[PDB]
Amino acid sequence: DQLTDDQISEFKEAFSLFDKDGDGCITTKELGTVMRSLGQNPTEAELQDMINEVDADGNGTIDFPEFLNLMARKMKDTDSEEELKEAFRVFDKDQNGFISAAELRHVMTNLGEKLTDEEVDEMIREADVDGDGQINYEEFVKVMMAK
Ligand SMILES: [Ca+2]
Ligand SMILES: [Ca+2]
Ligand SMILES: [Ca+2]
Ligand SMILES: [Ca+2]
Repeated sequence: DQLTDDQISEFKEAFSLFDKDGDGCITTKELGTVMRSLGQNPTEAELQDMINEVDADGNGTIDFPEFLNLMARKMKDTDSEEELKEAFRVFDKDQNGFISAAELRHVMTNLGEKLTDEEVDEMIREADVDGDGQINYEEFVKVMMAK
């Protein structure tokens, strides 16, 4: 949950981009500029929502810690997603988008968990929602959560 000093100053850097007048707070106006300057055209209403949902102190603008806390929450969500994707990739030994019984066995072994044939097949079936005999990425996420 603690950020490093370089993550904080990069985040300051990023904040700086949004903070057009450098007053240390980001307005609806400034937010709109940054987006327009990237193709997007949002309503005042939408800008107001984006600010308001970030504006923990309700003063009407986003300051550095408010920005930072958003970024840290996004980062924590990406991280978690990545972790799940990496784990799937480790299991999916032929990189085919499915974990097979054989792939689950081999990998499970190489992680110091040696399973029986029966246990391997049970673990596939538990997770195998659509009954095709192999575990796709969303089955793998589903069953990971179960816990
Ligand atoms: Ca500003
Ligand atoms: Ca604020
Ligand atoms: Ca595979
Ligand atoms: Ca399946």
